[PDB]
Amino acid sequence: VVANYENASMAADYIKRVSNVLPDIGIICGSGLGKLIEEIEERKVIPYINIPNFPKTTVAGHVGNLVLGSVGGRKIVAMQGRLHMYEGYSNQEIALPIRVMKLLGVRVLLITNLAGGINRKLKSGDFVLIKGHINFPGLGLNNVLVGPNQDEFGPRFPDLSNAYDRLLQQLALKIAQENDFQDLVHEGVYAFNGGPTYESPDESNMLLKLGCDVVGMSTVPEVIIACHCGIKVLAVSLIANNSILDAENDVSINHEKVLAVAEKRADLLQMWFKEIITRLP
Amino acid sequence: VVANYENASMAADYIKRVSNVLPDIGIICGSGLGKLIEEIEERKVIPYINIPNFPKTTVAGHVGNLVLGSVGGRKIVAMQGRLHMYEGYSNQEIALPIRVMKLLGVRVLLITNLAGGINRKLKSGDFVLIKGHINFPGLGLNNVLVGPNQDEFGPRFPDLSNAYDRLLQQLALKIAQENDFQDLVHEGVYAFNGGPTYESPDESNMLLKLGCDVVGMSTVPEVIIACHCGIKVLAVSLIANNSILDAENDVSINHEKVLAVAEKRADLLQMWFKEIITRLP
Amino acid sequence: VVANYENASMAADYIKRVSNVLPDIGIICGSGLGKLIEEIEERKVIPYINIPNFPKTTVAGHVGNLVLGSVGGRKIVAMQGRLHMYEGYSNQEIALPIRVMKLLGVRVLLITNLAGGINRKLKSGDFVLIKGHINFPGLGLNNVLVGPNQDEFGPRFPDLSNAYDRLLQQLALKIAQENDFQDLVHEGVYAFNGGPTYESPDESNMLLKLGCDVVGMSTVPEVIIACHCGIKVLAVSLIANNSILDAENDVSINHEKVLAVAEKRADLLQMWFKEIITRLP
Repeated sequence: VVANYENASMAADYIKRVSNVLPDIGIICGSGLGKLIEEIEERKVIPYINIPNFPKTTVAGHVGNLVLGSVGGRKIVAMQGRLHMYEGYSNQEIALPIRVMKLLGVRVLLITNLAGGINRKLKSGDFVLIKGHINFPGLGLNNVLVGPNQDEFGPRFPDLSNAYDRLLQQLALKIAQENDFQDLVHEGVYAFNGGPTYESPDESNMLLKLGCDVVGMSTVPEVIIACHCGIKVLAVSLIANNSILDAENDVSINHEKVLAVAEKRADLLQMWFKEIITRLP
Repeated sequence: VVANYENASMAADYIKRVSNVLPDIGIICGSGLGKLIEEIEERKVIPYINIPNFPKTTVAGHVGNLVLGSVGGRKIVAMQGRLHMYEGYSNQEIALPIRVMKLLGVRVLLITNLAGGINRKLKSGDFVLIKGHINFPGLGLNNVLVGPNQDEFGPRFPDLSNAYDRLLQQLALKIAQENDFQDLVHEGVYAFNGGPTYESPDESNMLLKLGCDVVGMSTVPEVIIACHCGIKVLAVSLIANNSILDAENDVSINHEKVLAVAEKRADLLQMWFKEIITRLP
Repeated sequence: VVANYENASMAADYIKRVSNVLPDIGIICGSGLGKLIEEIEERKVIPYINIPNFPKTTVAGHVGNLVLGSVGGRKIVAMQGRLHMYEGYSNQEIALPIRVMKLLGVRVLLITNLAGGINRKLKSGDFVLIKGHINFPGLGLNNVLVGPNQDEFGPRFPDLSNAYDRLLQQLALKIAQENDFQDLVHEGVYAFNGGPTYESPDESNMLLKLGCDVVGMSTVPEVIIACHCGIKVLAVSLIANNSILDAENDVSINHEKVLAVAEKRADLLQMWFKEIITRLP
């Protein structure tokens, strides 16, 4: 199934009939960082498997719902269970839910992820406002836009220089200052490691040489599809560990340690993003 | 359809019957840089769609012809509408037209493209003689030769150290000097960005650190197929912008600005390449 | 055919019936470096084509056998004819023979390859104990683990920081010292070039900047599948040439020169690895 205008329209038609909500904000939440979705008001939960043309997700299993409703007086749509390219999903499967968001009316997309720190100023539990990226799959002929262009959504050759909206970064920081946790908030350049293996110690050292501040396995595909079709983006990484320190000390990382950092910061990130949604222009 | 000896031979048989031209020079021209093809003498235009085993190009659309005839007394074959890997074409689809050129008798392939400048000496409207490359798809398991080797055309493990013929670079420069536009002509290393998104500002900064002089989304696949089967190559980039300056000043690039630079230099590039063809040993 | 638990089990059942050998050591030998396999005692040769669910290898041709028997009193299984990803094999085809080794009882995997030198201390004929890697396909969404996770074998997100066992490196060096050829033995970081073209001169220069000591087209996929399922690894590169010196002097590399270096060191590498196998804890 191609992520074209006709197919995205069929999915949006189904959703509109079921939910009655017309959202102008979309959210995609990182693993362990999804509690805000359970607090959406007057909500409607729609399993992916019920939506025409949505990608099949049963091989990987686990949760996969679209959730619509209200947060802070604003109308939103959330992806509960996000699709990652290291699972083997195609470019078309990743893109279609974002293009459905566009047809539903979404103008702003807020994204969180879990990442490794490369910059020596970054500690476990810090947040990074993403200001730019280094897309190793894209340089290497695995960009999410490889294929025919879908002209109704955007141009053949997108410019990504303003993919991460500057005013949304400023608003996120302002709210951190109001609540006295600005000491946790940095900005930086995100390296996309296709995954699913964590960056090796020598890959971490390479990324330091190349000007990367953080590294992770998600987010850049969604950012590119959003930018292509004119949706503004705020993306925030939660730092689980510093990969450069771990390489110097011969210390391992694993998914259990990552999820424990997510639990440690989940409630603060929930409160922060509720207020960002409330305050969006 | 595999780019093997039998399939390429069937396409060459059809072409020979229709054109009567036996070329020893091939040309592939960048977007907006194709006017020379309309000036081929006593020419024959053959739509791709009519040639046995040529790749299907109707999803992307636009022009796609092989053109045979004479330029400056020399017999040539041109691709009018080139195939780019960011459109989703496979390794086999890219390779077959070049291997058909080989079977038709081509010994020299001349290529132009549009590119971004990384080296700080490069300005919009400059030309770069390509002397080597950094192939990010090739390092990342998307080399155009991934697959079975077609032994009739070349070896399993090609050496690319002399892929860009030194004497052809010298001839191109000599002609620029004769016409007093040598101040526009540089040499440099080409980085292949698979595309179709322009390099991000932070990817540009990375490419500067890594010794790249220019960046673009084409050319390296064709160069590798040509070198594999013993065809000499001259490749010239037209610089549309300097990506490093644009990153420092927060200035965007887009396809409209690129095509306007092509129009500005099209007639000079036409004259230059007509004389290169005339003067080839 | 997916490299899952059921399919690997069917292949292991066939092998056990035919060979009666229960190995705890596996070996994969580089091109020209396979003579040890012909000296396995009381051996059993099993063509891949006869084993249920083994990948089809007839397009590439050449030898492809599993060989079981005894070396130095130890029970081993060898791959005679290894699968390389530049031939077009999928992730699933590469992984299944290693997962069969696991089900047969393999706890240690010994690997050799032919490689290019990047570090200026490396000469033709030197050996490099691999201590870490830079996986360009993995960064670029062509990691051997892209796809569904096979949970019975290992975790969704592996840590590769101890993929190259430190005590096995120490044992290999100790044996070199006992036989007075330690002057040939280095340690270093391996860059995976997907291939099949040799690294270009400008790619070599880039790899020097990025902290790579050697470059080659194999090994990292097998290491990752082994680490995922808890198999310890020793990997040794034979240096055929120094790519950085060749770039400064404009000297070519080719497969004939590579195989001649293999022949020059084959008997010493055979003796070394026979003793490593004998001495494994």
